[PDB]
Amino acid sequence: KVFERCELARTLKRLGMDGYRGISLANWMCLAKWESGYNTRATNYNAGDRSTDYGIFQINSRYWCNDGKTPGAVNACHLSCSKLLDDNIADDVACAKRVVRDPQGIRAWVAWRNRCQNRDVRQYVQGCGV
Ligand SMILES: [Ca+2]
Repeated sequence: KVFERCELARTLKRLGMDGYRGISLANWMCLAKWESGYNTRATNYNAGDRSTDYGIFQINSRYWCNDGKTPGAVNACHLSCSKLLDDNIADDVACAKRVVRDPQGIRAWVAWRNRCQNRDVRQYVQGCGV
């Protein structure tokens, strides 16, 4: 599904993401916007290591979720990648929460560092009553 901005905002808030490990909700929204356009079905294949990024957050199959076809795969979220391609984002959220539990935090995603870090992100949540 392609979420609308405020709808995504409220669902993430509901799911406990506002301020998780000090990351505000606007930061998570900015990340989803650049990573998938808010589309739960986004995918990206990385030929270099043969991994694939999945869902709204573009979670990678070599370290996070298991897709049965990525060598070296470590499955830190203990979750099949195919669960990140559906319309319910609660597992995506649980897995993204685990990712930021590592030392890099949200800097794990290069898109966030390039398009979000240090910038004004209030546009992502303006008008959502979040
Ligand atoms: Ca899901």
